[PDB]
Amino acid sequence: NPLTHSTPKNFGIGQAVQPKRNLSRYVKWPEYVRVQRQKKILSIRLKVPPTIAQFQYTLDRNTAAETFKLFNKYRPETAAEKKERLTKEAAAVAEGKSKQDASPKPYAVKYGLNHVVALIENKKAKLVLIANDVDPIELVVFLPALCKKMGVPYAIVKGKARLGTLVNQKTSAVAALTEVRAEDEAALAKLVSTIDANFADKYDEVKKHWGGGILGNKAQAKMDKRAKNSDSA
Amino acid sequence: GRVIRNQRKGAGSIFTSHTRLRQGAAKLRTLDYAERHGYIRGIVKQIVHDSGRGAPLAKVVFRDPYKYRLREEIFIANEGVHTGQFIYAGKKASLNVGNVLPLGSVPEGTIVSNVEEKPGDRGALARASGNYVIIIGHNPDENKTRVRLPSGAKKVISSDARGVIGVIAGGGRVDKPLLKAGRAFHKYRLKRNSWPKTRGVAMNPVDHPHGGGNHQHIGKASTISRGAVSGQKAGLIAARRTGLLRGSQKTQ
Amino acid sequence: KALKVRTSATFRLPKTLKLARAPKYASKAVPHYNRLDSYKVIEQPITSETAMKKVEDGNILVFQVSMKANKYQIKKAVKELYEVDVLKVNTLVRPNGTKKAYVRLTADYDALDIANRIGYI
Amino acid sequence: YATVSKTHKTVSRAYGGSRCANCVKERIIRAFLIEEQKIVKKVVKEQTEAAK
RNA sequence: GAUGGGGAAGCUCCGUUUCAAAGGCCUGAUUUUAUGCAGGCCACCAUCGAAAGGGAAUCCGGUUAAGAUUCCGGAACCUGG
RNA sequence: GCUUGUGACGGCCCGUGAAAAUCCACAGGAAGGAAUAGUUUUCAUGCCAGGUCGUACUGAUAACCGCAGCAGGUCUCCAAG
RNA sequence: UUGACAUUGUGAAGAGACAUAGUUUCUUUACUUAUUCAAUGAAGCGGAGCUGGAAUUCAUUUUCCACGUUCUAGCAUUCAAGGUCCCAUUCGGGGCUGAUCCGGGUU
Ligand SMILES: [Mg+2]
Ligand SMILES: [Mg+2]
Ligand SMILES: [Mg+2]
Ligand SMILES: [Mg+2]
Ligand SMILES: [Mg+2]
Ligand SMILES: [Mg+2]
Ligand SMILES: [Mg+2]
Ligand SMILES: [Mg+2]
Ligand SMILES: [Mg+2]
Ligand SMILES: [Mg+2]
Ligand SMILES: [Mg+2]
Ligand SMILES: [Mg+2]
Ligand SMILES: [Mg+2]
Ligand SMILES: [Mg+2]
Ligand SMILES: [Mg+2]
Ligand SMILES: [Mg+2]
Ligand SMILES: [Mg+2]
Ligand SMILES: [Mg+2]
Ligand SMILES: [Mg+2]
Ligand SMILES: [Mg+2]
Ligand SMILES: [Mg+2]
Ligand SMILES: [Mg+2]
Ligand SMILES: [Mg+2]
Ligand SMILES: [Mg+2]
Ligand SMILES: [Mg+2]
Ligand SMILES: [Mg+2]
Ligand SMILES: [Mg+2]
Ligand SMILES: [Mg+2]
Ligand SMILES: [Mg+2]
Ligand SMILES: [Mg+2]
Ligand SMILES: [Mg+2]
Ligand SMILES: [Mg+2]
Ligand SMILES: [Mg+2]
Ligand SMILES: [Mg+2]
Ligand SMILES: [Mg+2]
Ligand SMILES: [Mg+2]
Ligand SMILES: [Mg+2]
Repeated sequence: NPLTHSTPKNFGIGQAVQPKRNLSRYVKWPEYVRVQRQKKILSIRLKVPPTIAQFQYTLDRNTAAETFKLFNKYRPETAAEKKERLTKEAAAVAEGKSKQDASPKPYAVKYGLNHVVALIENKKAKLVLIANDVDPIELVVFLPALCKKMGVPYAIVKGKARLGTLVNQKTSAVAALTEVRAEDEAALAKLVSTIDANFADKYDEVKKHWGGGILGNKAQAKMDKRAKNSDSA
Repeated sequence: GRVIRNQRKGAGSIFTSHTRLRQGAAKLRTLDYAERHGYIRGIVKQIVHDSGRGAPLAKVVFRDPYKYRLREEIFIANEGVHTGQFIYAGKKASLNVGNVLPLGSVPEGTIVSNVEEKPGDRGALARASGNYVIIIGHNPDENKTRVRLPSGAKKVISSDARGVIGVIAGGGRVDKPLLKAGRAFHKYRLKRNSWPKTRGVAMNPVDHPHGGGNHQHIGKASTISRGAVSGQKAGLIAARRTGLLRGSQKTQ
Repeated sequence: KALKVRTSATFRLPKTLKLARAPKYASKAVPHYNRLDSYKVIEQPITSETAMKKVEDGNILVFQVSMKANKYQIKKAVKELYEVDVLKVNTLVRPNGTKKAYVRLTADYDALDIANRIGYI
Repeated sequence: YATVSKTHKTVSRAYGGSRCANCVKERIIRAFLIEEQKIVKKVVKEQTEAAK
């Protein structure tokens, strides 16, 4: 009111400099950004073969949460914990005479791609987790097939870094169980079951399904509106 | 023998254009948001001579829709446009001399200049003093528009090709006899080093297909084939006929 | 939640931390001693007869002086080496490629007096 | 011109040492009239809208 | 004619703002303290290329065997602080 | 009158006869500012400073290029009766 | 220059054989991510919506266009004035709105 005034402003072409807006949709990202985005895009426009694309189908947050909860107990020794265990055994064994068995038989998760493979081959794993990332995918593409034929229950899980957190590596490609306390044997059969139900059981069917072939939405709408009008007038 | 004249032109040593005095390139506005949804007003601030060009240019200044400032464009002036005039560029603009409009929004028979071959190439067809192009059709599905170029050729382009209503200014320039050598001289002095022209037939054989002989003569047909090769193509390249043209031309 | 909000459509190289040099060994062990002290600046008197004349008539000391050295450096080095005040200092390169400084003393000083105190005549 | 006092570089009137008086006279009239005629345009088309 | 680049077995050739994450000014925030962050800009993209083109500002008198719009005398002017 | 400088004009052109550094002005109004005393260095006066390299002479029927103190060649300013 | 092979992928109709099930191969004509070409200090794209309204209603909307600028050689910039919510009221300052949503495919 005062000596103050409502002036509005006309931004309708041919008048008033346009105001500041969010041009984020328009900014000219660095080539490296551009490339990693179009890698994602090109990678879906192509029809992808069924031995890839059995990935993309990842374990879900709920089941997976339960499947970390279990594993997270079974982490491998910490550096201190081993130092600690050594001195425990280095001392106690060599004198109290113990058979280098003043240590308890350890239960931890098994890891490293090459390790886990031979475990599968030897029917020793009971639950193999495979990461959904992994950039030279070949490292891991054969694992579903592998598990399935060794009759090993598996799941393709979101997060190679998260497989890393539970093993103190930056990333871990694969994580597996082979051992387990009787206290946990139970929830493991349960965990395994859901997991088989989404993967190993669904494996043979997934294997027939190509993926991708997906339009961007500017040319989705193009055909969603071409196909709405043309046929049903 | 030697490399003939028309082969040395390509390396552009003494052969580049004489550029120092030219006003700048002549171009329509960048086909931005204003021009393709509505129109935008400008003012021709000056219409002016471009060295080595037939037709005068028109400095036309507009407002920047995005910054507080004046961005000035260089147009080729259509006959009639004037200092002070307001120029309107845009889809939804009106049909008077000087304005710039997408060939879509002009009835057939409209007469426009500086037209784009594809939308937004900032102007490509009929720019020479005198020249223009006439819209002869439209095909609203796949919005094409058909025009007759100055040559005589008819072509079709996007209806979003922009043109400018009118003809290019300074026409008739070519009706005035040059009269003397010196005027051609000063003519090409502001163009390129293409004048005068020694006849190939006054040269020696190292110099030319046409060189040599105890009298001056071409000594073989001067209609050369398309398939011919550099050093061979002097004369009537790919000529599909030859001789004095008789009776009305004009394409049918 | 959601994304950023760039209002410009040009992306620029982030202004990232420029750390300064903290070596681990020294550049050269022992810094060079002053490469152009007054004794190296002002080389000899010039005692050509015509130079002597500038000394008796002009209150000017004429020195052959380091090529490497400038009008500031010549001035300060005379000022320092000879207890004297200086008005202005013209210089020139001689044709045997050596530098001559005409050095004008202020009106308090008698350069001629000061000539036979440095000890030339 | 950087060695001379600012009165050598202007005349007092709006747009002093930049535009030529008669020219300022002119743009003032034009400014006033257009802004006035502007108001005319608005109340006339406000009328159109409620009488059509 | 360097540069992200693209050619070429390679000596090197092409490109010069070019399919590049290209850079820096004003002061504010410091009163641990010397300068981090706070804005807001500006996106101009090397550089070399004129002793006849462009261009801040000096004149007279006097003086030397040989310098002088350069020294001496007097009297000015510009640029930075 | 002569040489030169400059002005307002006029003829000419299908020829209409550079660029950049740099300087100023204006539009704008962010801001900062008085009465117990504030604002102002585009007014005057006053203080300090101004580096580096070239500077001699010849420029021609002997100081340059023509084997040379060669009747050749080699860009220009000043101009009395 | 002309052909073949490789770069080379996705539909659809049509021909072509085991000899009238569809693995395969070409003619046509679709698609876009390869490849190609223009553009711009990658600025306003594609989709939906508000409003208006032409439109004619065979239950009610079945749609289509629009959806801030054209007497004048002016002026158009300080995240925008207005409106509204906060800070603990200081001067300053900050959201939201003004300027509608959704997809980050610069066109
Ligand atoms: Mg443990
Ligand atoms: Mg040859
Ligand atoms: Mg050129
Ligand atoms: Mg010639
Ligand atoms: Mg001829
Ligand atoms: Mg001829
Ligand atoms: Mg001959
Ligand atoms: Mg020949
Ligand atoms: Mg021949
Ligand atoms: Mg012949
Ligand atoms: Mg003949
Ligand atoms: Mg004395
Ligand atoms: Mg000197
Ligand atoms: Mg005045
Ligand atoms: Mg004012
Ligand atoms: Mg180069
Ligand atoms: Mg230079
Ligand atoms: Mg110069
Ligand atoms: Mg000069
Ligand atoms: Mg002397
Ligand atoms: Mg002399
Ligand atoms: Mg003198
Ligand atoms: Mg003096
Ligand atoms: Mg004095
Ligand atoms: Mg001063
Ligand atoms: Mg003369
Ligand atoms: Mg003129
Ligand atoms: Mg001025
Ligand atoms: Mg402020
Ligand atoms: Mg002053
Ligand atoms: Mg300095
Ligand atoms: Mg001299
Ligand atoms: Mg001589
Ligand atoms: Mg000689
Ligand atoms: Mg001679
Ligand atoms: Mg083919
Ligand atoms: Mg764009």
